[PDB]
Amino acid sequence: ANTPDRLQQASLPLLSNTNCKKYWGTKIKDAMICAGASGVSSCMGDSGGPLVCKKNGAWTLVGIVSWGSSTCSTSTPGVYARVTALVNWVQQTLAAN
Amino acid sequence: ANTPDRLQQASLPLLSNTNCKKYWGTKIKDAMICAGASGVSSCMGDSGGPLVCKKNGAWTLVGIVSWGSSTCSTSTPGVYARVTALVNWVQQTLAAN
Amino acid sequence: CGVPAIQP
Amino acid sequence: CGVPAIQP
Amino acid sequence: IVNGEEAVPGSWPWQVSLQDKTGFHFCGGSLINENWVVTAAHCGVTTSDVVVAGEFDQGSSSEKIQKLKIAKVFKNSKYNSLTINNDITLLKLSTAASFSQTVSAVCLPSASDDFAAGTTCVTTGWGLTRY
Amino acid sequence: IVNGEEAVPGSWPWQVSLQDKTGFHFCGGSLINENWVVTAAHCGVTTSDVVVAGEFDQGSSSEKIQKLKIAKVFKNSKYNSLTINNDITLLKLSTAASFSQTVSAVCLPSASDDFAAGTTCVTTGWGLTRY
Ligand SMILES: *[B]([O])([O])[C][C]C1=[C][C]=[C][C]=[C]1
Ligand SMILES: OB(O)CCc1ccccc1
Repeated sequence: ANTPDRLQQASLPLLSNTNCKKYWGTKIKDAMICAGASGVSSCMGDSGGPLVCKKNGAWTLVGIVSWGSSTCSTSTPGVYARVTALVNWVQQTLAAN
Repeated sequence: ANTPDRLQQASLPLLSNTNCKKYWGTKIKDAMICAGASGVSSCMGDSGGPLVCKKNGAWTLVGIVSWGSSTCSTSTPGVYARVTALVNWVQQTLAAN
Repeated sequence: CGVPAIQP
Repeated sequence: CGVPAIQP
Repeated sequence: IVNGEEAVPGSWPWQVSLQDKTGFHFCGGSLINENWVVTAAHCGVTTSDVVVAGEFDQGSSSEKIQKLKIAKVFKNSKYNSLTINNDITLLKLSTAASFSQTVSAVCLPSASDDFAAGTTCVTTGWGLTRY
Repeated sequence: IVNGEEAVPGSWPWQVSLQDKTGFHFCGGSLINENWVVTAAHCGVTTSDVVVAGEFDQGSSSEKIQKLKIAKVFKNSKYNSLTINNDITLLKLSTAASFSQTVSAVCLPSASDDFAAGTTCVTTGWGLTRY
């Protein structure tokens, strides 16, 4: 089988919604962020997992594995939920519960 | 979770490779057969299983679940390995081992 | 082949 | 936050 | 399957489920004989993997399932991992299955057969019911 | 992740694995507190899944980890199940997590934060290493 028993990692560049659109056109929305296309890709089972970037020496959540290439192609970018666009909602939920 | 414990089955029409090309263009090669786009879709986890059609009162293997819609969209056809195209390889293998 | 004991 | 004790 | 229906237990008897060693489901497969299964080449099957026949509910507290060991994997040498073309593998059962009301094989077509566009087929599996 | 590498165990201590009632990995998640985890909405998590934290190896006969029950699931009501837009869910634990050198939280950005195109980011998970 092709499943890892061991947690794996990978570095990848973020893309501009602009560039991502060259590949997915109109399926790319405001609450989405693209990364990859660089020779790695998230794949089946990585869903809901983190995309993190360092800011002020700390790992911060910028993305959540959402969808991508039906084949996990390493030349096609993965699509991530853009935490920036959805954070107000997390914080408010947290504040009320 | 979205994973069923019991076996699912869905009936769906086969498509002509040039109608399929409509939806996936150039990724549809020789050994591929499309089906669906009609309210069902195979989804992650379905891979490798069967696509069967009845012939002479008997079910026959026409497809092997291979890839489809990045979202399992019930309006996009799934892509199956076409058996037809690969059964001489299978028979020779069987004949030989 | 192809004829289940149990009918779909 | 986001400071593993075991550095990646 | 999205928007499928629950199947009558044991009515698609060649249907198998491949499990890795950690133990669970990564792909489907179809029994074509008592000694051979066909599945996709993209599944990356290896002899560590096990073939489970006779399954209805992957929850079944216990059933009359048969777990089979895989003696040799036969991956079509033309399989394209970029295009995904020639997606097939043959698995030769270390030990043969015992056919029964619930386990039995599907038929294979001939290279020359024609399944017309529009024909009503059936697909089965345990994959996601919702994205 | 395809074309990735193994991580050093412990090094991405907010990383969680959600298992269904049968018992295994359907999705990934991120601890943000000892009581909440963020995941995607499309994962369809329910009060029946389990959150596993402190896990590195999925084949251990037995390992030292923490299986957490979910008290309530919070889906973004703006979640579009045909569009996949607003793909996020909050999981409120019933038993808070026990932070330590291997379990701890990630930082959350602000709605006004800017991450420029070209920044080298990291993604982690237990997904397939090859389609
Ligand atoms: B999920 O686990 O169901 C798949 C999400 C994914 C994201 C990018 C590339 C492939 C798959
Ligand atoms: O490996 B999979 O993504 C299951 C096969 C498939 C996927 C998506 C769409 C159709 C079929």
